[PDB]
Amino acid sequence: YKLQPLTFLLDFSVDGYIRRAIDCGFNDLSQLHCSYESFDVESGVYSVS
Amino acid sequence: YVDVGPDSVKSACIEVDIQQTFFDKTWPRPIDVSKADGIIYPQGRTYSNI
Amino acid sequence: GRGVFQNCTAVGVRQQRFVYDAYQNLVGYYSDDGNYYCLRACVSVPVSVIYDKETKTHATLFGSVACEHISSTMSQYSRSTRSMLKPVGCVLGLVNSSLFVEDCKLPLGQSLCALPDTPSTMRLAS
Amino acid sequence: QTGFTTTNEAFQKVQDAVNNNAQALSKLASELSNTFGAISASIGDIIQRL
Amino acid sequence: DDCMQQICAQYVAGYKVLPPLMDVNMEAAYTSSLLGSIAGVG
Repeated sequence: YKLQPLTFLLDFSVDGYIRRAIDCGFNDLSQLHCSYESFDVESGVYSVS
Repeated sequence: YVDVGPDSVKSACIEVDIQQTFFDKTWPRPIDVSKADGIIYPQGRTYSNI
Repeated sequence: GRGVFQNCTAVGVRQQRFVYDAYQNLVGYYSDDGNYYCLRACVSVPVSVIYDKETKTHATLFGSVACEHISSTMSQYSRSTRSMLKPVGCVLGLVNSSLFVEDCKLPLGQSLCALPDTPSTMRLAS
Repeated sequence: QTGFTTTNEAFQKVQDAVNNNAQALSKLASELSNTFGAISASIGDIIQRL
Repeated sequence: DDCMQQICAQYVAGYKVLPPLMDVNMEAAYTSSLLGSIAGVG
């Protein structure tokens, strides 16, 4: 798989290992996660680019 | 330059058969960042449960 | 940088020796030898002044600092000021002036803190 | 007496006020330190760029 | 001390949170007196 410069939302566990991630540019939903920097966003109607 | 070893003493290369159609299969294994597939850890640092 | 180390659990990855948190600031690490030292930053001691213009009698308050932790004419702190200002006073924070004056003696007061009113003419904490 | 955490608009107003002053203080004041300008962090360029 | 035993107020930014000017007991005294006067004042 190719690599390229992206922004991700990384979840570090207590032992410092990454077990969850999100890439902001895929699924308006994931843009919405990268904003708010959370894996849980409250329900609502959100404007998206 | 390094002592790799001696060059090949053989005078011919083994015969090679290309059959591309035998190697054309479909076993999709896409990247799934929901479980951190293919993540390069940040280089100089670590983090706690943030 | 500066900071205070401490024997401490072991979070992180341990192959990179530095563990940060959400920012640059470095919090915890794996020292050569094998221990987890979760470090803090060097702390300051806040200070305030109670004036009473009339009698020109002032007092010093160290907000939320225990009596034991600091001492008068303290020389363990670098502090910028040229000189200082002319005790069990930590009712709310350590204060360097006469205290525990007659309880019912603050119908109205300067109000150094939540409870004490500092009526001078000293004689604080009422 | 039972429901305060459960839907109660007034209880949320209290939490909003607490969050407002907490976010102002901690977030703004503590986070504009760290990385305002163009060099390093809060080092002041002592050891490097002396 | 609680910053010793591990709060950014003391640790880095000079910021200090001032005390409320009234301890919880005095505020409670005020509201308790009001509750006592409810029935009669109206």
